Amino acid sequence: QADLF
Amino acid sequence: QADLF
Amino acid sequence: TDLTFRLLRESFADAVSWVAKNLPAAVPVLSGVLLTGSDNGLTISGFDYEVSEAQVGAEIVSPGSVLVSGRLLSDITRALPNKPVDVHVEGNRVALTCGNARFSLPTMPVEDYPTLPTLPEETGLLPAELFAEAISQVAIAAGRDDTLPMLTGIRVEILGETVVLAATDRFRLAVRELKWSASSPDIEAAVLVPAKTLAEAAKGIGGSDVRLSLGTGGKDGLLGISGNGKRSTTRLLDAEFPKFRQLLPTEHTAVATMDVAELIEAIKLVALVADRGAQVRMEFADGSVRLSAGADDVGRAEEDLVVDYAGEPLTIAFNPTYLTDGLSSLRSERVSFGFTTAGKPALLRPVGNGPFPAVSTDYVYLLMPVRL
Amino acid sequence: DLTFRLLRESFADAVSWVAKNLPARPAVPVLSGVLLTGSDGLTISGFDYEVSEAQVGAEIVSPGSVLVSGRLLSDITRALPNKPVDVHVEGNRVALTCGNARFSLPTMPVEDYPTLPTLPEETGLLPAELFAEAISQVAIAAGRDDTLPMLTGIRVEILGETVVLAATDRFRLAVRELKWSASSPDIEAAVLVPAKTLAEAAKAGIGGSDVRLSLGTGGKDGLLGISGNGKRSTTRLLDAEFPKFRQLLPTEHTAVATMDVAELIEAIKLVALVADRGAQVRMEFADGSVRLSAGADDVGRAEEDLVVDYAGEPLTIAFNPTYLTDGLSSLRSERVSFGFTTAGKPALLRPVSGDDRNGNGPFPAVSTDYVYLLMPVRL
Repeated sequence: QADLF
Repeated sequence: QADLF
Repeated sequence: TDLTFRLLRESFADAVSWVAKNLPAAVPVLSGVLLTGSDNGLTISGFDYEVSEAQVGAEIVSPGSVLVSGRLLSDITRALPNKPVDVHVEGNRVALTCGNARFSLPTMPVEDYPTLPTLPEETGLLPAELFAEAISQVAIAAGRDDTLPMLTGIRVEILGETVVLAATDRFRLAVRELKWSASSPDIEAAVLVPAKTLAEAAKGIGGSDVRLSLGTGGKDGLLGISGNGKRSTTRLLDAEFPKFRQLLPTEHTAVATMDVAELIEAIKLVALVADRGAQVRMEFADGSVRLSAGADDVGRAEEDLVVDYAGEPLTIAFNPTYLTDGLSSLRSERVSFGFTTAGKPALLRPVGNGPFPAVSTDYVYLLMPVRL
Repeated sequence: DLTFRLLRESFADAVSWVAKNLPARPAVPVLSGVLLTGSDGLTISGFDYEVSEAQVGAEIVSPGSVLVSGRLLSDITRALPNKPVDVHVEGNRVALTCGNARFSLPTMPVEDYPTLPTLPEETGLLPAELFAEAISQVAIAAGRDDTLPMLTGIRVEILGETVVLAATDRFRLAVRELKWSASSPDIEAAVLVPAKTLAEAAKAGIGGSDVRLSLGTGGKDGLLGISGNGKRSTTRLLDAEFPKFRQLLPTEHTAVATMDVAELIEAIKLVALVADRGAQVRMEFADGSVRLSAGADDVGRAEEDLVVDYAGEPLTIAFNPTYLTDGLSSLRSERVSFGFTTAGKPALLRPVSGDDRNGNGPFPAVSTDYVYLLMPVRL
């Protein structure tokens, strides 16, 4: 799961 | 609480 | 080519669900469910200490058997859209196609699956509604703690055309008598069926009829349950059930008739201040009862209820959950309360001066009281 | 001492709205209690880290205040029959009589009860339905971990008649724009309201008709009020910094896809049953269709193709099934518009109502009131 910031 | 037997 | 068939989603998901209900969360194969195509239809089987088999209609392209995950299959079939379901066994995997959806499920060796037990000879049959209502009635009073396995079952006594069902947790006794069609007559036997499994098989209202299998002139070590194309067998408990016919009082010193729903809601309201839900106190006077619960540290609750009362006034306390359990299991509008003393049990049955006799009713809920 | 009489419906409604904002704990003698105040109506007050006040009409025989168990009182009032309720304080106990029922409840010291804050000036008011819909829309994406308090709030930006609500957990961003009736200028302010309290106040019975927010005028500190139907709750504003979310939104998408919300949700629920610990669901976008896949060969493989209105180059992207269904449900529309740039960049979910419409080249992001931006998972 990637991150927005 | 009482018991029946 | 192995098993290939096509059938509707509703029947498949309901059958797989009914079989999967009896599958606990010992071996990988024990967690699987067996699908068998035959010229008659499709069979869904499962086995642990209790067996479940469901026969449904299907279009069998090729016959055979296969073993798939029971919980997973019930989840898939429950969550599928309502469309014809196409199941085709390819090698070691199963291809399930419903509408736009396609599933590839791995399989387990069918040879390693145990052989299901054969149901004993049919002892008799009774309507499904009566079976579900009776087992739901008596099952509520059975013990839920396996520490005392003698209390965890439902006693099934069959004398000829009459059947008696009893269960007790030591604090309450529920007895239900009913009539069924027995084949053949003069059969007298008594066994102890585990309460949980019998309650699951009852909770089995088809409609039409449910058939119980023991075997007529001696009883097997298993109990079969059959109907609506569904067959389940449970292993009987070898423990000893206490004698419940002696515990029932013949006559009562005081009798009180009340409304079940009003009393149940009243118990729910007054029990909110009870200490750890301990007990609810009932003060019976002429024409009225007073429900009270709780202590001064948490709070005190008081409610007066209209009663049809006969005999000397008496004060008795019960477990609120047990009392509401009995009142709910009565499945009637009004309740008949037998009372002898405040330390002796009370008789609950569905609905001048001296003692009054106990009327004969099919169902009876006997509840022990609490100290004061 | 305090004595009053009022109907069961109003009493239980006030105590219910106040009790819906009270989290829990037994003792905790003062903070777990609720305050009943006769004056000239009846006021029901509670405080945890947010305050709740409900004013209802009642016949005050004698005025005063009293403190009783909040959970116990809410249970009693919820379970009472519908009859006039008579509350009379006797010494250190409260006598509650409704119909045939009589309760004697012990009391907690009133002297130890804190003074509740006064709500600030009215900033504006909006319909209750719009408030519940918007707060339920943006609140789903807020962070649940207090370790990063910047993510646990809802960003409330007010420019004049327009209000913007944003919240992000770092994995998803929900932004909702709406119009309301402002009583200030030209009201320009931005605050960070804790998401849990705003969501609880929204999901409750606050209205009534319209909901009024109190800041109140020109920014503001330190609290936000919520008022209506004689019910007032105030939350302390978070002093943390909300990330800039207007920059995180993509301007143009390389591929766009419009689908049916319900069909897609049921498809995700169906394919996710074989997912590993519910990890991820794969979406393979092709012309006219997307292919949902999940799970491995050890548990099982699920595959479903759905009809899509697609534009741009085919791309394969994976999402968290719970996050995607959260967005689709929060859209509250029949159809969903999916923005896509790459498989590592976020996807834009926008509501599409029932009917609507470069070719190869890129497509702009349309302006919609609500937007759900979701980050993908590695394939």
